[PDB]
Amino acid sequence: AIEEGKLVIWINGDKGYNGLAEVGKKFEKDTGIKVTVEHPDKLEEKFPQVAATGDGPDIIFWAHDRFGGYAQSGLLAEITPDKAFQDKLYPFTWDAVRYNGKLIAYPIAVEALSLIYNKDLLPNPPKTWEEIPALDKELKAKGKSALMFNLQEPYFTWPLIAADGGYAFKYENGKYDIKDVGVDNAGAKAGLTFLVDLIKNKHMNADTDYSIAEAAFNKGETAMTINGPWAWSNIDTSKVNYGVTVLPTFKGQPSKPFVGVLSAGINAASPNKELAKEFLENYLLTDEGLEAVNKDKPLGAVALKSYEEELAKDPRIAATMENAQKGEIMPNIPQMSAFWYAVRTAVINAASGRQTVDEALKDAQTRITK
Ligand SMILES: OC[C@@H](O)[C@@H](O[C@H]1O[C@H](CO)[C@@H](O[C@H]2O[C@H](CO)[C@@H](O[C@H]3O[C@H](CO)[C@@H](O)[C@H](O)[C@H]3O)[C@H](O)[C@H]2O)[C@H](O)[C@H]1O)[C@H](O)[C@@H](O)CO
Repeated sequence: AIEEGKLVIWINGDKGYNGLAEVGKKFEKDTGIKVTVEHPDKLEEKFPQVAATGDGPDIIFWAHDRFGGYAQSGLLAEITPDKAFQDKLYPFTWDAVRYNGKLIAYPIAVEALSLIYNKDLLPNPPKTWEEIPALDKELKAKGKSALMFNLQEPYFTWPLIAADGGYAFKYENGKYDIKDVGVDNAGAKAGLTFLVDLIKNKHMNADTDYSIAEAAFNKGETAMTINGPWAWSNIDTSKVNYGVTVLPTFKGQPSKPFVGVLSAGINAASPNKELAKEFLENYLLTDEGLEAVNKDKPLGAVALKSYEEELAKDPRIAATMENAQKGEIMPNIPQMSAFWYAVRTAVINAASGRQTVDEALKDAQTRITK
């Protein structure tokens, strides 16, 4: 059983736990309640194990996608923020923490892919994907490529495929319809074809992956790449002068990147749910609370409007939120895994030529709706 009278918080080792402990200090200073921050190894696997026996931390931080599984097992308490607090966060972030019609966690941060570009090579990046082929021809004239990004993970290629109509699961009033999948439709077809054509026309290579693209951009060999806030620190050290902007549109429609929302759930077995709510709502989700964590390790964009408005002074973060609002929250249902694997295969096969675009998407679709 969990100890009453204090708060134990679990957050991953790559997050700003030292910064979070700073908020815990303020909480104890005001309430006299001690807050302990821990970052155990493989905590995403450990949590469901210990929470299943009625133990574990009072609060757990992790990408919202993982919370769907936890909520299915009844590991998370339904939260009770009032309307006043709900208005404080962007609407789409609340959708990311809803399972079976119930709010099961508090949104903290927001992450999505953006277009990263070299200001010296391309001071005026393209607003459309259609402009890229011509830009590549001009840049190649001087030994540089227009764009290089990870083509091995569907997470990176989907923004393009979704632009004109592709989608994983239709999200209606309440939840996701596992029977309405949009991988084998006109929009996805047009998007994947554009991607495959970039390859066949030599504007991109089917084998380009994360590390290949990262080094190419960091060495000034390619003018653009597509990546998230987590990659910025590994560019800053290269000195290259880069900018971060909205993803290019396709067929006049904005690219739609998936969105990940770092969230904080409350253990269903915690005898400290009220303390957890007080801490999360009135200490962490405030300008001062998020600043403490962010100052330690950047959160990227955040769910709290007031602080996001301040953070947006950084064009990289403003761009992150802009793309996020045009994208879609990653579905938190079990079937999303089937989606990732089926689509990963479709893109790889279509790009290598093993399958035609139509065959690739048809097979992915038929598999996902099983
Ligand atoms: O390159 C490092 C990345 O892991 C960083 O994470 C960021 O990018 C990944 C995409 O690579 C993104 O993950 C999301 O999309 C992938 C699908 O591309 C999902 O993976 C599932 O499908 C895979 C098959 O394609 C399969 O191998 C996995 O096991 C499946 O889980 C993820 O589930 C989904 O979350 C991250 O969201 C994004 O943050 C890196 O980890 C940073 O987060 C931290 O440096």
